[PDB]
Amino acid sequence: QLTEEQIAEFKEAFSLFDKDGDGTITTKELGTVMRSLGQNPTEAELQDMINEVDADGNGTIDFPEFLTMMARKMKDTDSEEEIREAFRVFDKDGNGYISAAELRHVMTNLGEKLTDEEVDEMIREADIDGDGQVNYEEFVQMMTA
Amino acid sequence: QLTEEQIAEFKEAFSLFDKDGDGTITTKELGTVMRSLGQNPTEAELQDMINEVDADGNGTIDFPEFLTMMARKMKDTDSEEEIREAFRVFDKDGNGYISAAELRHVMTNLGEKLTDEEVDEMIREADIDGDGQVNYEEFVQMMTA
Amino acid sequence: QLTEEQIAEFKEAFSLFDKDGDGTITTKELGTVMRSLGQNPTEAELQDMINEVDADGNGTIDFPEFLTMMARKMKDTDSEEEIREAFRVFDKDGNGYISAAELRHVMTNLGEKLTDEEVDEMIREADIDGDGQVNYEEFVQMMTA
Amino acid sequence: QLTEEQIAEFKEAFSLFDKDGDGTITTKELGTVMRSLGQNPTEAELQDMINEVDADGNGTIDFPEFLTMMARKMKDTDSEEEIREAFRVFDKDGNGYISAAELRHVMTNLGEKLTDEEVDEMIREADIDGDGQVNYEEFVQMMTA
Amino acid sequence: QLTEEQIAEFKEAFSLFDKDGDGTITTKELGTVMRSLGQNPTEAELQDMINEVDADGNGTIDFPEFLTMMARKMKDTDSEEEIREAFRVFDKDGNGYISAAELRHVMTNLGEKLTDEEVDEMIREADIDGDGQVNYEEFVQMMTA
Amino acid sequence: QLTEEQIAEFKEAFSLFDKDGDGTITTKELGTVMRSLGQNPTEAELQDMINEVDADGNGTIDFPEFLTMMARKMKDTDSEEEIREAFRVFDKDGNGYISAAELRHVMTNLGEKLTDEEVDEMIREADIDGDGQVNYEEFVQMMTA
Amino acid sequence: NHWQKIRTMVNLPVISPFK
Amino acid sequence: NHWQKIRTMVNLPVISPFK
Amino acid sequence: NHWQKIRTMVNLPVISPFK
Amino acid sequence: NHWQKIRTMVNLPVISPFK
Amino acid sequence: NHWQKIRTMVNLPVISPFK
Amino acid sequence: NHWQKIRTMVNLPVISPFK
Ligand SMILES: [Ca+2]
Ligand SMILES: [Ca+2]
Ligand SMILES: [Ca+2]
Ligand SMILES: [Ca+2]
Ligand SMILES: [Ca+2]
Ligand SMILES: [Ca+2]
Ligand SMILES: [Ca+2]
Ligand SMILES: [Ca+2]
Ligand SMILES: [Ca+2]
Ligand SMILES: [Ca+2]
Ligand SMILES: [Ca+2]
Ligand SMILES: [Ca+2]
Ligand SMILES: [Ca+2]
Ligand SMILES: [Ca+2]
Ligand SMILES: [Ca+2]
Ligand SMILES: [Ca+2]
Ligand SMILES: [Ca+2]
Ligand SMILES: [Ca+2]
Ligand SMILES: [Ca+2]
Ligand SMILES: [Ca+2]
Ligand SMILES: [Ca+2]
Ligand SMILES: [Ca+2]
Ligand SMILES: [Ca+2]
Ligand SMILES: [Ca+2]
Ligand SMILES: [Ca+2]
Ligand SMILES: [Ca+2]
Ligand SMILES: [Ca+2]
Ligand SMILES: [Ca+2]
Repeated sequence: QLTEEQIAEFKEAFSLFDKDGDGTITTKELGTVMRSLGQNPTEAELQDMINEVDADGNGTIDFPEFLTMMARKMKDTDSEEEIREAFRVFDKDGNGYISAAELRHVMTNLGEKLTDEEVDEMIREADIDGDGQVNYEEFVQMMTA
Repeated sequence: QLTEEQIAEFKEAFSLFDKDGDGTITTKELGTVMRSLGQNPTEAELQDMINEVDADGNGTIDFPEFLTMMARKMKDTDSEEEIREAFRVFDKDGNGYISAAELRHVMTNLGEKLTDEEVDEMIREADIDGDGQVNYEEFVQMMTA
Repeated sequence: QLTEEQIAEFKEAFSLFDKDGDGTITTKELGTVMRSLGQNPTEAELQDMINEVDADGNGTIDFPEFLTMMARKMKDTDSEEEIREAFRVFDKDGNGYISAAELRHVMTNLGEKLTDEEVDEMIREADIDGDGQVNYEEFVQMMTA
Repeated sequence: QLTEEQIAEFKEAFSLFDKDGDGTITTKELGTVMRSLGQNPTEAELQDMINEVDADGNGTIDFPEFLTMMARKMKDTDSEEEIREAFRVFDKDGNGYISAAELRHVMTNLGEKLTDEEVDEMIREADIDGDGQVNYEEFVQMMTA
Repeated sequence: QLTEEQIAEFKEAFSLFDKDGDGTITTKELGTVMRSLGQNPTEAELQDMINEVDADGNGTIDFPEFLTMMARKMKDTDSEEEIREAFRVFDKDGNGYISAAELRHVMTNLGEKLTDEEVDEMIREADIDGDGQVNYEEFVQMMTA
Repeated sequence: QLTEEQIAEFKEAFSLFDKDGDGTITTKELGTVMRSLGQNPTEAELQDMINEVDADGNGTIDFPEFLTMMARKMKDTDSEEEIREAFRVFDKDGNGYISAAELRHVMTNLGEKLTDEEVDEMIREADIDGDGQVNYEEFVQMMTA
Repeated sequence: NHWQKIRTMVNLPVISPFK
Repeated sequence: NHWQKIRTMVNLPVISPFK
Repeated sequence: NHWQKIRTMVNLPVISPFK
Repeated sequence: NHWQKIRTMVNLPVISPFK
Repeated sequence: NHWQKIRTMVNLPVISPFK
Repeated sequence: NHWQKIRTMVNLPVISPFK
C-alpha cells in the first residue's frame, strides 16, 4: 500500500537501475549497478533476480512490477541485518570507519555526485563524536532514522 | 512500454486525482476532479470507471494499475476527436475562443496556479494570429505538438 | 626521563587510543586504532599488548603506565626498520609513493582531519623532487628529522 | 581513576612546579613555588614533601608519580577546610576581602599574567554583592563550583 | 618516420621514465614507473624490456634508441586491445567506471598533478552520459580520438 | 651521453633546420638556414654535410642521427676558434662591433623575433663597457659562459 | 511545458476529465 | 535527504546493491 | 576557567601552595 | 591535451605501463 | 608539526599502529 | 637564455651556420 511519497522514492531507485531510461531494468543494467558497488553476482544469479520480480515473464522488470514487489516484500524499517551488510559495503577497506572518500564513492555510484561541502555536510549530520568519519553506531542512527 | 519520461508525466496526472497522497484513486477523488472541470458523471458511472481500471477488484486504482492501463489503452498521439472534446471543455461559454480566464480556470483545476504573466506566456505560445486568445485551430496545433 | 615537551606529545598519542576520554586504554580501544590503520591483530595478540604495559594487572593501560613504558622502552630516534615498516603502512597500494590521499587517510585516522591545503603543505615540506608525492627517501628525511 | 580532563589539569599544575621543563619537581622547585605564595616551609619540610610523593626514591617527583599520588590522595571536592586555608593565602593583609591586586598577585604566581580586564572579569564572576572584591562567602561559591 | 609533433610527445614520455634527467632509462627507472601504475614485473622481465630497446647493448635506453623503437614498432592508432588493457589499469577497483579519484591517481603518476577543476574538466570532455565518471565506451572514444 | 637539458636544446636547434616539421633535415633545408646567415656553401658541399650525419644513407638527417652525431662530435665548451668565426658572422660589416641591428638580424634568422626591449636586454647582459654594442671580448664572455 | 500537462490529461484513457 | 536515498536503496528487497 | 586553575591548585594533596 | 598524454603512454610499444 | 605527530606514533614501543 | 641559443648553434658540429 504505497504512498505518493514512497512511489517518488521508488521511482528514483528504479531510475538508477534503468540507465537507458526505457522504463525497464535488464540483467545487464542490474549487473552494472551491482558491480558498481562492489558486488560480484554471476550471470545466473542476476537472471534469477530479474525472473523473481518479472511477473509477466517477458525478461525485464518494469515499474508496475517493481512497485508491486516493493509493496509485497519491503520491510517497514531497515532491519538490523540489512544495516550491518550495508555498513560492510560503505566501509570497503574494512577499517571500521566510513570516510568522506568512501561516502563520495557510494553517493556517486547512486547517481548523486556531490561537492566536498555536501559530502562533509552529510557526514556532519551523522557525526556524533565529531571525528570527521561515520563509525558503525553513527551509521545505525542514520539508517534507523 | 512506457519510458521514464512518460512515467513521470503519468505520476503527475495520477497525483492530481490522488489528492490525499495515499497512492490510490477512489470514486470520490475521481468525481472531484471530474466536477472540477465541468463534468457531471453519476456515481454509477464513476464506479464503472474505477472498476474498469481496478485490476485486483479492491475498489481503488493504484499506480501500477494506472500505468498498466495507460500502456494497454493510450493512443500514440491525441486523436482528433479527443482534441475537439477538450476544446469544448476549455471553451466553456462556447464563444469559439479560449480566453486567459478560461485557460487559468483549467490550469488551476489541473493543480497549476499560474501568475498572469505565465498564463499570457502560455497563450503567446499558441497565439498564431496575435489576438490574445486561442481559437480552435491554434488549440489543435498545441495538442498535436 | 621524559621532558614536559615529550609528556605533551605522549599525552596526545595516549588520547588517540583513549577514545572515550576515561584515562585508560582497553583491548577494544587498542584494536580500534590498529584496524583503523590496516593492522589485523587477533584478540589474544591485543590482550598481550595490553598485559605487557599494564603494570598493575587491572587489565587496562593508564597514563602513568603508558609514560613509564615509554621512558623504559622508547628509542632516542626512530629506527631505520621502524621507518621502513611505517612507509609500508602509508603506502597502502604498495606503488612506491605516498599520495595526498594516502596521507589524508593516515592523518584523519590519527585524529587530525586536514583541509586539502594543509595536506598539500605537509607534502610540500617533504617533497624534495617536487612531484607532489612522498617517495621512500623523502619519507626517511621526514622521519629522521 | 583520572579522566583525560583531569590529567590535562594536573599536567598544568605539575608544569608550574617544574619550571625548567625537565619533567621532574625538585625540593628547590617546590620551595620556589611555595615561597612565591607566602609559605615558609623549612628545607627538611620540603624534603619530606618530595620523599612522600617520590615512589622510586630517586629524589624528585616525576609526572607518573604525581598522577598516582593525585589518584590515591585527592578529594572529590575541595574540602571546607582547604577553602578556609586558601582564603587566608589570597587575603594576605587579612582585611576580610580579596581585592583585584591580591587576585592578580596569586594568578601571576600561578603562571597566569592577566590584563586588568581579565582580573576584573574573574572578580565579576564571583562578585555577588557587586562591591568589586571577593569576600569569604563569594570565594566559597567559586571553590565549591 | 616521426614528425616534430610526435618527437615532442615522445620526449615527454621518455622524460617520465628518466626521472633523474640523465638522458637514459635504467631497469630501476622502468620498474619504478611500472609499479607506480600497479604493474608487478619481475626484475628479469624488466631487464628483457630494457635489452629489447637497448640497441647498443650498454644496458640503458637512450633517446635515439627510444625514438628508433617507436618508429619501428608503434601502431598508427591505439589498438582495440591496448584500450581494453588500459581501461583495466585506470579502473583499479574493477567497478566498471573510472572515477575522478582513479583519474587523478593515473595523471599524478604520469607526472601531471592536476587541480580538482582540471580533473573534472578532463572527465567532462569524455563524459557522454553526464554521470560524472568515464565508463568503458566513453574511454574508447577518448582513446580513438 | 646527453642530458634531458641538452636534448631539449638540440631539439630546438634541429627544429630550426627542419622548417616543414617532418622530423628530417634535407640538403634544401640545410642550405636555407646557411644562406640565411650569410654562408654560401655549394650544393655538393651541402650534400657532403648531410651524408656525413645521415648514418642510414637514406639522404636526410633524422633526430636520432642528429643526437648521435652531437654526442659523438660536440665539444664540452665552445672552442676559441668557433667563437672567432661566430663573431665574424654576427659582425657582418666587419666594423669590430655587434650592433642591436646585427643582433636582431641573427636572432630573427635563428627563429626568435624579439622586440626592441628584448634585443636591448640581450645587449645589456653582454655590455661590459656600457657603449650599447657588443665588442669581441664582450662576445667571448657571452660564449664561454 | 504547461501545454504538455494538458496533452497528458487529454490522452488519459477512461478517466480523462476532458471527454 | 541524501541519507534518505541510502535508506531507500538499503531497503530494496531482491535487488538492493547493499547486501 | 581561571577559577578552575585555582580549584585544582587548592585540591593538590601534599604540595598545594595554599595550605 | 591531458587525454593526448594518455594516448601516447598507451601506444608505447614494449614499455607502456598500461599493458 | 603534523610530521612530528607521525614521528611520535611511529616511535611508540609495543602499541604503535605502524608496525 | 637567448644567449644560450647562440651558444648551442655555435657548438653544432658539421652543420653550424656560424662557421
Ligand atoms: Ca532500461
Ligand atoms: Ca516484465
Ligand atoms: Ca573505511
Ligand atoms: Ca564519527
Ligand atoms: Ca487517494
Ligand atoms: Ca486496485
Ligand atoms: Ca470562450
Ligand atoms: Ca488579474
Ligand atoms: Ca489567437
Ligand atoms: Ca578509554
Ligand atoms: Ca593498569
Ligand atoms: Ca601509494
Ligand atoms: Ca578534494
Ligand atoms: Ca616527491
Ligand atoms: Ca624540574
Ligand atoms: Ca622519583
Ligand atoms: Ca585583602
Ligand atoms: Ca593598573
Ligand atoms: Ca563582593
Ligand atoms: Ca635516467
Ligand atoms: Ca643503450
Ligand atoms: Ca572504478
Ligand atoms: Ca559517464
Ligand atoms: Ca624537414
Ligand atoms: Ca637518415
Ligand atoms: Ca658591426
Ligand atoms: Ca626600431
Ligand atoms: Ca660594449
